[PDB]
Amino acid sequence: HMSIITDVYAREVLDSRGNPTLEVEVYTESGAFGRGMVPSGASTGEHEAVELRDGDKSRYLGLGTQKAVDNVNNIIAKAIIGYDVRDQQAIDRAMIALDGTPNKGKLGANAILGVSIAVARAAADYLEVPLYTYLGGFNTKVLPTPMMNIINGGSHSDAPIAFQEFMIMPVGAPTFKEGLRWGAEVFHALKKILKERGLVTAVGDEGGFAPKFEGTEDGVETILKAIEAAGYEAGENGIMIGFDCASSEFYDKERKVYDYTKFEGEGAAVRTSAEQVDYLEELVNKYPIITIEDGMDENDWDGWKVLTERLGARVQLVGDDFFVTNTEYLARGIKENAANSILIKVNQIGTLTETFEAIEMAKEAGYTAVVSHRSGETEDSTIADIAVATNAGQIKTGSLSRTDRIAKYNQLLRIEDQLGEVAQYKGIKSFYNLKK
Repeated sequence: HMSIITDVYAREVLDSRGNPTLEVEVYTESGAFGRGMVPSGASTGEHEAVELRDGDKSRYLGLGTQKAVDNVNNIIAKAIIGYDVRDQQAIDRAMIALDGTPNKGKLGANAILGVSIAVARAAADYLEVPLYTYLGGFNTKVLPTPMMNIINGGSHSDAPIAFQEFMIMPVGAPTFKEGLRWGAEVFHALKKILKERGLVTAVGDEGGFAPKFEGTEDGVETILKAIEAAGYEAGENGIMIGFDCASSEFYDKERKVYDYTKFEGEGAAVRTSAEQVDYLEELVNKYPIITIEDGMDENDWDGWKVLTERLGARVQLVGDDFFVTNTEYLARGIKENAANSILIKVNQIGTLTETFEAIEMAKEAGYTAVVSHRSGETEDSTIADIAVATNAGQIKTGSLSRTDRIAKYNQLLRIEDQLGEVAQYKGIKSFYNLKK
């Protein structure tokens, strides 16, 4: 009776932006314990599982999570207490059924995920094994190649830049520990460069800069300078570059065009899907770009197909809002040859079970799974363990400042350290979707 869940308790806490979220605590009869904190996205995909907010404009601007917390304590708890802490799938399924809606809108995806994660961590604690081992079994070894959101554009930046994120990726590093150092050193060299230019070195939600660049090319060219300044190569043997275009954010839903004037000021390109592909292609041709996320709009299936046809053999194409970590959508992307990669955000779908189903479905189509943070993060580092548990090979968990990002990198350092000689780092070979 030691392994039986005796307590499931949620409380309201704050994410890395100072907005409410929640965490759940799970205890077994034996006293094994797990805590699950939930992240939150800024701009959420139209098709994401529902994150339940209170909507009370007198508390936290209506962003309270006390309703979700109540749901955990008064509904989910009664249903889950009594399960063996190790019956992850059964528990995730029970919560899905208990909610009864496809988008988890009754109990809230954040309520459900908090329990889902807390239960798993409690089970790992109960078995006295690392979380990546509990989740993945014995054959966990691959530290993920990180893509690091070093420069920001899009809505929040005031530079004339449409793309939300510009990342660097230490594909040439021998270990994760060294890749991490590479990234940090380039980050710090970038800061120095920005100061010398008289640009702002304060950071955005994910710990990167949003400097007033001349535009997209200036940003990318500035990153390459930082890379060289730090003493690294720009290419497959060193550090490569990637985008999160977040094109749904400037996709004119009515004109169904990609309106750059939105972020790059009037007189900027307005592109059709075709012209959108051409643009991305020009950039891939110009620079050492290894990956592009949401180059097309979450619902521009035709555009995705074309893009994947044109670039999918040269460049990784990651569906984020396109797939919302949902096997229903990924299964279709696969059938219709759209994208060759999926960004995995656990709170887009809401259970570890469904998250792991998405990761497995991806692998089996030859797609990479890039485990991701959200813009609103916590001190939790579960996605580091998910990345290694599944030997995913890649992770997107932020720039090299802010503990909401660094906590994941630190956890990956611990995991690499505990794995010792078994630890692997695939670098450029992470991209089995490009036959590397």
